[PDB]
Amino acid sequence: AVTQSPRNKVAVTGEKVTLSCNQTNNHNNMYWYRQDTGHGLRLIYYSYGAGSTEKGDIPDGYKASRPSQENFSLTLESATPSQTSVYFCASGDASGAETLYFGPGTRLTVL
Amino acid sequence: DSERHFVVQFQPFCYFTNGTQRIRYVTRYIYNREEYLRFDSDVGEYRAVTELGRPDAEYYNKQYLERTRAELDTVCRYNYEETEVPTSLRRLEQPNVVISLSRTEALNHHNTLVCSVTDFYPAKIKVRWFRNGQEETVGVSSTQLIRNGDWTFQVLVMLEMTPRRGEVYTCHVEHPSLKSPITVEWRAQ
Amino acid sequence: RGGASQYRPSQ
Amino acid sequence: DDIEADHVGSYGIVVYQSPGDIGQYTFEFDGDELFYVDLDKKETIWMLPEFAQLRSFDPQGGLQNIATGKHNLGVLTKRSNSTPATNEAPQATVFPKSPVLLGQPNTLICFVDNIFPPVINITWLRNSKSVADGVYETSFFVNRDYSFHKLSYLTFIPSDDDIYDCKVEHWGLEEPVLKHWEP
Amino acid sequence: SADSVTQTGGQVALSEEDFLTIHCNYSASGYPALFWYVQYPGEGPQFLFRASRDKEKGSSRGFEATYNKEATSFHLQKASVQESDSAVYYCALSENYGNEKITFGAGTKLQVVP
Repeated sequence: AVTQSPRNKVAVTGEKVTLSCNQTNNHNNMYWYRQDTGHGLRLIYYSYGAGSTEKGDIPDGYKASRPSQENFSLTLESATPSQTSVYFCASGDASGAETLYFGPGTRLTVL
Repeated sequence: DSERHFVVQFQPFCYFTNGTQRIRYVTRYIYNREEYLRFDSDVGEYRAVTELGRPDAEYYNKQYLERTRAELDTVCRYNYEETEVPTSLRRLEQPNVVISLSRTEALNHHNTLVCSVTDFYPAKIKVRWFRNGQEETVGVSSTQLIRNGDWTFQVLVMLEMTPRRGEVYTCHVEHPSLKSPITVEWRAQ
Repeated sequence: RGGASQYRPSQ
Repeated sequence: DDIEADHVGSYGIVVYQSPGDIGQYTFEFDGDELFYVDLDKKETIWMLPEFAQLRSFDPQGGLQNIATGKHNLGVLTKRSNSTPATNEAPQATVFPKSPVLLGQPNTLICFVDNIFPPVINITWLRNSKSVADGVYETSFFVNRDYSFHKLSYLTFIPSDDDIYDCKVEHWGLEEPVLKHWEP
Repeated sequence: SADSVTQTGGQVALSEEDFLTIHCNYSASGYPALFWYVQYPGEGPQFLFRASRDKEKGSSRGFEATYNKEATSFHLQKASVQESDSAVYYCALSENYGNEKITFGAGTKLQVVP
């Protein structure tokens, strides 16, 4: 199972926000997506393994860290209203055309 | 024992014949230099090659069978038609051809003519020797085709001969890169 | 853009 | 035993070694190097620049498969009860790219075969002095016996008073081996 | 342009036991693998099935889609939906690049009326 922390979070513009993700699937790949009406899911950042961080399709305004196999965090240095969304974390076994196992999501609203 | 070194190798192979009319896809898993697991499209599934691969065979066939089989198309055929056709299979580098005499020229004394054929691509080529417009078949030999490493090859073709008054020796080269055969002449002074 | 044969993970 | 065909494409050869987390990712077509992915720069380095204008490869595919190499090298190491790799002694052969002509720019090629494991130092010596310029080398090419070969290039100007040596340093060799060459 | 997936507008309403179809067409530069994911209320998307090459059919729990390279489609099929099928369905793809970057569509909301 993939678990995200926190589940809910209200923040103020300019606040430093960090979302946490943990997976005990022993998956080498981990990803961070945001979900928004009209856009579906969009990849922000992903990792091929501990110490690796790869930019996704929309990295701007974000930063991530993969300090270990199990954990992968996403950090919003200076929160802006545009970052209001539902963030989803997923893990995968890095086998081509791999399936993703998603967490239940983190609802973030920037006021 | 810090000086113990370990390594793995993943070697994929897309074998093409008559265009992509026939393709054989082989995938080799290697530990140090021991192939322990292999997928072969002709076989149709993963097979343990050594005891080391025993633990993987079942898992690989249960997990990656379809995906691996499909790469014959999504990787092999796709790469050939979309990327090789416009580059590798299009590369044509004309050979440079020059002739040299092995020993100092002594009229009526045995000698060897060396035709150096260099910097060509692809590898398929044909070099012929002629004496006064007539092809020489005896006394002809050549070095091994050399792969330079920069997408060009070279070869040396020798002709044992005896220079005589007025003779003209010709090194003849045929290659896909040439609209017409290259001919270089060596004249007995 | 070229495709690549995927090195499959064990275990 | 060798499989035969008109063409052979190896799209994604992975070489991952420990200790030192050493990796190489390459594409080969008919024995030649299409490219290797520089894992630190995350850039695809093409042997023939003209090719990169008609085809490409996202280096990320290299990073992904290399990561799986790191994964598999660990599962397999452990599974083999840490059987280490057995060194081989490499062999060098030196030859010119084109016919040597006095004062004519040329290139000296050092072909090194039977390389295993794929870790080596290939340098040149001119008049017994190491050369630091105009030297370039290919990536490690795969061999049927799973050992490797590599080639190093040295630009030079043929001269009656110049001596050349291709030096090869490898763990399977007690001392660096020098393969001599003279015009 | 970057690879993308295009699927039916926004929301569709069906009655139980109706046949289900959710369209998905893709625009890809390589030869991608195709997928369908389902996102039930209060959960994250979960894998349904995949298809790696043309003519290959993926399926799971009654849902199925066939890889059609000619029409660049991967249309979802389901014989007779039930109320519990109400959720958001996502079409997605990964490229033969070895990238492992999975691109999703906009998603299609399905309301199966009681």
